[PDB]
Amino acid sequence: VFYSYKTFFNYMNTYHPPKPSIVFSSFVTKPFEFVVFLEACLACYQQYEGFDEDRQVILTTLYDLYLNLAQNDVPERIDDWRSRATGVLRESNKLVYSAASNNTSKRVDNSIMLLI
Amino acid sequence: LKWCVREVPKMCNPIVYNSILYMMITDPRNDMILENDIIKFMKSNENKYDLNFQLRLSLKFK
Repeated sequence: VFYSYKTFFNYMNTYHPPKPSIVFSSFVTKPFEFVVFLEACLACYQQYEGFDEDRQVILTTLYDLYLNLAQNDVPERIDDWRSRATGVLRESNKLVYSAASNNTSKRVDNSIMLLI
Repeated sequence: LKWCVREVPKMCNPIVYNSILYMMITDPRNDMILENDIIKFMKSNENKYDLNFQLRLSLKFK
């Protein structure tokens, strides 16, 4: 039972992919397993500029999962996960302040992040 | 908020709709009339709310 995507990636080691949220509903139960997959997808989409607005959706989903996480998880790892979401909050700056230069792009307001 | 949304639907943003949906689904109490009103509001103003976020909120709130 991996608690991080890095450990699973280490153990394990064409065309435009569809929206990662298309099959997100299939992981309603057991979010711990889907957390690693979401983290890996976000890391993969981080490079090559992430097309457009895909990184914002990935970050919003990760932040929502992290907020849901550690709510009633193991007390020993509660502090760590809550710390990890802080990095996402830092990424929120990269998703708000550094989201785009605003020269031509309309960007994406993180209002859902504020509500969460 | 509802009066502003109804009067100025042309001048609005999806953030307002999401906030209204969250406020309606907060549900400090439980009532069938409130559920019917929420369903009617969603049907009238569909295609403007985050499906995944709304589904997650509904599942969490039971």
